[PDB]
Amino acid sequence: APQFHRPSTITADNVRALGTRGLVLATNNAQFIMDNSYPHPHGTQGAVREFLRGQAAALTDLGVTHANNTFAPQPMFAGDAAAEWLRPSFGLKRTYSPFVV
Amino acid sequence: APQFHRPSTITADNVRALGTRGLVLATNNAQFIMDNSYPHPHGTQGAVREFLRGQAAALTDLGVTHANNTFAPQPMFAGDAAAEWLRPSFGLKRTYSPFVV
Amino acid sequence: YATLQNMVVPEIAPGEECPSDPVTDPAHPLHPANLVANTVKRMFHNGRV
Repeated sequence: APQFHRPSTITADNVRALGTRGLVLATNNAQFIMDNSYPHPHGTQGAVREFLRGQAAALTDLGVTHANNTFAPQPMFAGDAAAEWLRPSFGLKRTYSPFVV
Repeated sequence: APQFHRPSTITADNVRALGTRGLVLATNNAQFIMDNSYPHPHGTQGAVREFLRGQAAALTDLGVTHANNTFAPQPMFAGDAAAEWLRPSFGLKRTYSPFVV
Repeated sequence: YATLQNMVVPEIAPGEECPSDPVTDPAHPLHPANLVANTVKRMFHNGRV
């Protein structure tokens, strides 16, 4: 359980335990006054590295809830094929809508 | 079942017996390591010659499953007609919609 | 030639019309359900025709 109003509560497990939708609400409904009695031991800028790693992993969560909605990531570029001595490799310009009915 | 990481495996009958849709994912799930322990007996250029003759023979098998979708192909150009001494040899500008409802 | 005879052709339903739109109809061969890596009807969609 993280609490945003203090520096030394946020860890890597505390960001990823809440998803993308819930992190919209709890950060928009947090405390204005920042406490400073016991800061983050790696400095107050060290936890900036600690939170935001959980965001790009939080759409890998939303990638799984939409794995039944989006498509498998095809290689966007060439050079990525198991056989290159008889057939070439394309790469899909992913202009398409990842969308499964 | 041909193995696409070995040149001495692919024959014409291994590609033709595999379907056209099954030929797509079989070439994409091969091995990145190219084996050189048993090359093709007609050389590495000859293994390219053997593989692609089975794909064009599979287009004829694809035309059988879509024979209830298109029509009989009319002769395209001049000089080919049964009775030529009273009527000429016609030929279609094939811009229509070959489609069977 | 190895990627001209390389495409995804779905079988038409019995009693259905021809697919005309790649965006909506999933039986269309240029639909995003059919756009596989390393193929030409997806290269019909990478270069949009």
